[PDB]
Amino acid sequence: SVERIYQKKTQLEHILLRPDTYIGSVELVTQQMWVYDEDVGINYREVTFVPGLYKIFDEILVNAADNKQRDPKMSCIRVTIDPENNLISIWNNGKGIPVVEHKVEKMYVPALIFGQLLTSSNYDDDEKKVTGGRNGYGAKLCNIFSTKFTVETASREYKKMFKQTWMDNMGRAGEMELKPFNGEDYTCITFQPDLSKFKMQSLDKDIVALMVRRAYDIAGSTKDVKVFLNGNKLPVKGFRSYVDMYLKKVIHEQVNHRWEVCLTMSEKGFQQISFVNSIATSKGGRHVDYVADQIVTKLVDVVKKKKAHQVKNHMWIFVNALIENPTFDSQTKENMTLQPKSFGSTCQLSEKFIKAAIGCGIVESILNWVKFKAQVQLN
Amino acid sequence: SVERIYQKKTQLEHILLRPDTYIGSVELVTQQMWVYDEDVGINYREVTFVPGLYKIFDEILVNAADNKQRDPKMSCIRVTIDPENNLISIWNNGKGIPVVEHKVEKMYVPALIFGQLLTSSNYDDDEKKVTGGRNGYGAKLCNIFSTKFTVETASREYKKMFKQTWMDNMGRAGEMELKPFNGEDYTCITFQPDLSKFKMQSLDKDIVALMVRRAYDIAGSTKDVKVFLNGNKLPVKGFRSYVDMYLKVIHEQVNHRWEVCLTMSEKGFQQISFVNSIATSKGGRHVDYVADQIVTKLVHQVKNHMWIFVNALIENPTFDSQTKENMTLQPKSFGSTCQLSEKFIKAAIGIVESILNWVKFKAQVQ
Ligand SMILES: Nc1ncnc2c1ncn2[C@@H]1O[C@H](COP(=O)(O)OP(=O)(O)O)[C@@H](O)[C@H]1O
Ligand SMILES: Nc1ncnc2c1ncn2[C@@H]1O[C@H](COP(=O)(O)OP(=O)(O)O)[C@@H](O)[C@H]1O
Ligand SMILES: [Mg+2]
Ligand SMILES: [Mg+2]
Repeated sequence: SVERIYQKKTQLEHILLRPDTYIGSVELVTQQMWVYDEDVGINYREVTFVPGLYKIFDEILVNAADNKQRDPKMSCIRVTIDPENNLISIWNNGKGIPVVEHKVEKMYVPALIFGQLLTSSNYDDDEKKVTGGRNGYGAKLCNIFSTKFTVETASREYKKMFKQTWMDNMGRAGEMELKPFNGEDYTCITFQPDLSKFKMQSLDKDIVALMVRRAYDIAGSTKDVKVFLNGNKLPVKGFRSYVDMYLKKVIHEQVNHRWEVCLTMSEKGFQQISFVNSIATSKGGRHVDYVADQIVTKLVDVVKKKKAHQVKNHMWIFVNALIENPTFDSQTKENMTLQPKSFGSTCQLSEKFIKAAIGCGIVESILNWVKFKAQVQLN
Repeated sequence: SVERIYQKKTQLEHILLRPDTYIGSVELVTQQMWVYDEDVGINYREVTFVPGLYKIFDEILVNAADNKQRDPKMSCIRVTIDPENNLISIWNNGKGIPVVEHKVEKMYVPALIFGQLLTSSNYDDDEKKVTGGRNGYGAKLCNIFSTKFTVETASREYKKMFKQTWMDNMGRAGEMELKPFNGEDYTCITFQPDLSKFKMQSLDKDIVALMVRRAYDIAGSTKDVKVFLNGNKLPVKGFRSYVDMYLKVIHEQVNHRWEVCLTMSEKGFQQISFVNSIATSKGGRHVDYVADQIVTKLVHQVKNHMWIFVNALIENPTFDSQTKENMTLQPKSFGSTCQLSEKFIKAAIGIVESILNWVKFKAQVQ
């Protein structure tokens, strides 16, 4: 009775019992957002989907992009989505995971970091890294919310390939397969999400449209990384070309190795599209405020010569950023809360960018509008 | 090298290493919100505070309120805030925690549920409870982020009193003290928050003003519970009187689980709400459920004239984040409904100002 009332849970039990604490809502939500629809392409519409499901997909995708930082020679990511077989796989090149036994934990590294909770190569903050990874949960969460989860990685350096399958919400695992290897390194994560945990029958149009858009995001946000979807190379060559998809006048600057900015006029209020370490910061954050307010200030002062949030409300801004040890207001990670002083870099836009921005069709809209309101009489 | 690169953490290490995942930001934020200032009382202003520090306080306060559901005879909560001694204590009456050894976990229950992670009496969802407690973290998180954390609880039923102190971020514990007991049951949690973890020198005005407001919220959101702050009874007798403090209005206690107040807003849509005594500052489906019901009867422009206050008891509530400012459970799974009476609805009809739309018989001319 005392023993029935007061309980202790294992870590694994707890995640399944309280999923929203780890992956966010396991219920449907409906909201407006950009997705990539088949035949139509990038568009803004109402979408109904489960955040938790999006999240576990996003964890594996971001992990692939994280590997770019670990190994700049990485050049490709391949994504496969198969609704009929309820099957998703995410492949990447560049250095594989060390296929070797961990001397402290007494298991092979891949099995450790995909099969045991609280495991990461990003737990040392002294190293100052710009990965999306930070907590050591992501890959495990995908595993816990999958009926089958397969890890395959190949390490030339250790001359071996590792392959292992987990099943039933990481409740059991198949035998670990090792083989000799000396090819080019790859990692492939293949999983079948547990749709009953998300109250879904299949990977419907909406969730797929989101997942597909993330592939495009990765193509846009990473450097010198080709992205394939299913089989086809995505026609996105860097951030500029990514931004072009959203448009049918645009100002651009690659400020430095960690910041890239595009700006155009908005007629629907302040808009932002942004990324931090290849994470989609859909609700913005201090990184967007940092760049935007810098532009706002300069444009307000030009307007003063002949109003602040009003200037900002005419802006559509696109930001790709690499931030050290980023922080977010929730799981979901839609809003990045780290202060600019801790970013690890600055982003001072060039005078050329600012000058082009003063043109751009913007200070003009505001001035015409303000001249107009002076002409209006209410009768 | 492999072993230095790829690391595994204990649960405890992880919480201290990645606190914001468990308690929210351990950095200052600045935002506008309602607080209770000394001499001035309830007011809306800019506030600078650390959310994580607010949370650990909140966890212990909500736990005290949760005990009401466990024991309806509970009548009192006493809160003590002492900035100088960096000392907070939260006392409640009603049934104490069973002072007895847990047969499976092989320790006394109070030590188990305040000293071990992932421990709760709210893990059975068949029981359909309306507590704020759900995850079995809260009390531990307060302990983990305190230099000293003391649990004292007294159970007539088991004829014993338990007392134990943890120290250094739950890194060590003192000896457990047991004594015979036959008085009236109480539980008192007394802690000193680890201010260095929150980069603070003391419990300043702002955080104290937040904490004090929560005391008032509890007085407002719980039923037949007197609340004391530093020895003074708070003058809040139920939700209506709580709402009045904001307004120096139409009301309905719809049922045992829903209470609603509505007035006009001139500042856009405003909401003040609670789910199981948790402060849902950013709202949720519970506020949408009540509000949209009102809106529909009179029709976003309507909604933007509303200032609504909602106190709800929800079964197994769910939230965006760890700050629990936004409650996400869908109305089908609430465990109750909240159909406002025709009287309320009628009193609500005295916002309707077709007056602005009418007067929008304007002519823009040059
Ligand atoms: N595609 C990949 N390539 C190389 N390493 C990977 C890949 N995916 C995951 N990892 C490694 O395994 C860990 C995955 O853990 P994850 O749970 O995603 O934690 P993190 O918060 O570190 O990203 C990482 O720390 C990383 O070292
Ligand atoms: N004031 C109290 N009176 C009685 N029991 C308490 C009190 N505070 C905490 N508890 C018990 O200890 C547990 C506290 O754990 P907590 O960490 O707050 O998780 P949760 O509240 O989610 O159950 C509760 O489940 C409850 O059984
Ligand atoms: Mg990761
Ligand atoms: Mg609690």
